[PDB]
Amino acid sequence: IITQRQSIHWGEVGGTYMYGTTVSYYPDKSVRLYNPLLPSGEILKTWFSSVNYQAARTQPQLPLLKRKQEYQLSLVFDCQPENGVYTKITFFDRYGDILEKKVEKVKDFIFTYPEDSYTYRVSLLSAGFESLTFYHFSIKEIR
Amino acid sequence: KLFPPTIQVNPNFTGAISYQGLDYVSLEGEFGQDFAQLAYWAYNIMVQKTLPIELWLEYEKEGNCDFRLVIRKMWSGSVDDFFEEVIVSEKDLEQALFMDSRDGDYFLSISVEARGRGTIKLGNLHQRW
Amino acid sequence: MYYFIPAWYGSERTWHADITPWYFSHFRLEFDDTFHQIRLFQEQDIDSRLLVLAYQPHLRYFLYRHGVLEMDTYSVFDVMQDFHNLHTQVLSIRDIEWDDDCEFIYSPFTIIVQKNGKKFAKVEHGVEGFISDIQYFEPNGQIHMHHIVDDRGFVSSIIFFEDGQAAYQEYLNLKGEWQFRERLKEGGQVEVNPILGYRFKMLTYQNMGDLVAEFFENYLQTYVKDQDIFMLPSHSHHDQLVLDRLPSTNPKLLSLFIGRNPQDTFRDLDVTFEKSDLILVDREDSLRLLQELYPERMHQCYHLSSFDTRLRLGRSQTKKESIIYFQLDFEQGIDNQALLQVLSFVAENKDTEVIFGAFAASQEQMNEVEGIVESFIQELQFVNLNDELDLIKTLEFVRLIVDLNRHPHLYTQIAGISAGIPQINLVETVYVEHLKNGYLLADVTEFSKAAHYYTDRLKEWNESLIYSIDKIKEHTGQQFLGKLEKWIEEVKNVK
Repeated sequence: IITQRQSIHWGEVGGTYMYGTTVSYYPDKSVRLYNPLLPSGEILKTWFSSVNYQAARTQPQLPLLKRKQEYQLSLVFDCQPENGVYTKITFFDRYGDILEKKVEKVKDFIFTYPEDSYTYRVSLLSAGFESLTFYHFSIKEIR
Repeated sequence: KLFPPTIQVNPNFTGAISYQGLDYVSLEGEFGQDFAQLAYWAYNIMVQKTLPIELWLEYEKEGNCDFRLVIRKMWSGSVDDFFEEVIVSEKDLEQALFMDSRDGDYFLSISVEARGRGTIKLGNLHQRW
Repeated sequence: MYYFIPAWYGSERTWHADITPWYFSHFRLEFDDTFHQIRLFQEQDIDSRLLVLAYQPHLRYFLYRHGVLEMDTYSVFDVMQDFHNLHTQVLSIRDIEWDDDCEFIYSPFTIIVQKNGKKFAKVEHGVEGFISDIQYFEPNGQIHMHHIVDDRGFVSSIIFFEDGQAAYQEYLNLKGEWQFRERLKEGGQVEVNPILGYRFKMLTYQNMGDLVAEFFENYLQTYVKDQDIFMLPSHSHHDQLVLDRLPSTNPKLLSLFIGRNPQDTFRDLDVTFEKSDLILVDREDSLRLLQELYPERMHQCYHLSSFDTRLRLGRSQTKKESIIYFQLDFEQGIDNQALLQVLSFVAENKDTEVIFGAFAASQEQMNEVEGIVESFIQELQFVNLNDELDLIKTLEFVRLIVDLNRHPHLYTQIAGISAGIPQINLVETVYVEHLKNGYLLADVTEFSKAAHYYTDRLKEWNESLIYSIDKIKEHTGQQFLGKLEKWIEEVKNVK
């Protein structure tokens, strides 16, 4: 018996930046972060599109994407300085080399899945947020 | 050691889940009348062939509740079979837990069962010679 | 419009993909001529579609692994199960609604769920980490039902067990309602759920193949035009099912590949050839044997070599080391004379490393060979690969491939000619041409002679690279799209 999700959540805490960080979970699968001693430019969380169970011990959180296809990414969170966090998305080829890093400082943007890609990662980065409630994000095809 | 963010929480637990740094994960609420799995370590500890291990659990607890560990031992290459299950009590945890070397390398997978009501702060799971 | 009908079928049950977990110790040759062809047509922007006839719940990662997910894909079973409006998600274990007394145990290999202290479910994972299937158990330990999860995050079918034996399989729709039920006892018919009998032409089928056939015909009727081209890899289990239903006008290209159609079967293909229009072969030695057996037909038979263009070319020149990939084979035996010859060389020339590699060997077999080699050193590294992808990563900076076994490994050879790495064998192969892209030893002692040939200078190595690039380009380019429309041109004069 499986429950249907339109959106991608934080998932498990493993691999969240935890130096000085409390992370609280709620029944709606949202997550609350707090870290006063936190400078900018650190990777809070990363979501992966392919993982090995033995190392990850979760399932991947990102969907398979089609090479050369355009996608709409939508983040949904409440941050106290509205720019307390931003996003970067990184594309890796079959051999693990970076093809491309996008940085976006807004909650809705459009990206193209690069033609040589094989895996990719979405990261949230810090910019001295006081309060962050993270709800979810999503990645949808564009006609 | 195994940091508290390797601990995953059982989905039936209805209470408060909070991870504080790499110090502890705090579970606060109703744990049930009898011992029932609250949390578990998602990663395994390996005990190698000539290298005996002893384990320490940093923790602290509050309220009318109790917890225990269930340690399960798996040969290298076992997928689903355990050869031992060891209930560890809170008093057992006042001392290090001895895991002896064996003829093959084996792995541990460790549950936290709890009953009662309160706040359990599971901390670092230490491993030494 | 080209239509590819691949030969991606199961081992035990033909119409059912293999459900194996990620840690399962078995090397599978997934690459075939069809994958090379699909990738080729894609690079050239040729209008093509993919008809998957077999039950492929994990189709999408399969295609993604092989770099062909962007294909326009039709799955007959998807239609049978009434998957028109899908919701996709990456299934996480917390998406499943577990009963409230479940207890979780994580092993190095899988997730184990218990109730009342007894094993209750096992959650298994695919190569890229998605949830593959979930087995549910009785308190006595026997399997109860096996849920097969589509990689788009929903339960697709359930195998039901009786006393621990697989009894029947109910294939579900998106709402979990069973569409048809297959009996798994040989002679087993498939029964249609009568509350939706309108969806099928009849309510009982002798075997799954009859059902696949019915919906295959439906596909041809709504989508297919005349002089559409069909790319058919030959396989006993779909050659007649397809070729008996393709209208005569559609040119039909039958494709032969060494990993699928052993040469000793060419004698039996005449009835299939008569219903095909062209015959494509991956090797010239196979091409010759066809022109002997069927000379009335050598205007139909062309050679198109297949390459695995997933691999990078010429990246070894960027390293100072000469990394040597030595191919171990335990069921052919570890030739410790060849190990000794290899170890000698690497000690003697200090600008070189060796990688000893086995496919799907056990730790007992691996420890055996590290003991054998290390004890040789007293009187370098070891890798245990499980899939094509693993060898692909391993060969990235490899300068030289060494396979001194009696039957050189078919994928290692295809990787070598696909990456432009030269190969040293002890036997003749259709893939290595002596001193042009490899070295055929008269015997094992001549090894140091041959190794020096390709690790001394970049001169002779760099010609092997241009040999390989040149051969790839006469079979992957529009150098092939040119050849191809010439051939089907001929077919349309032949009618």
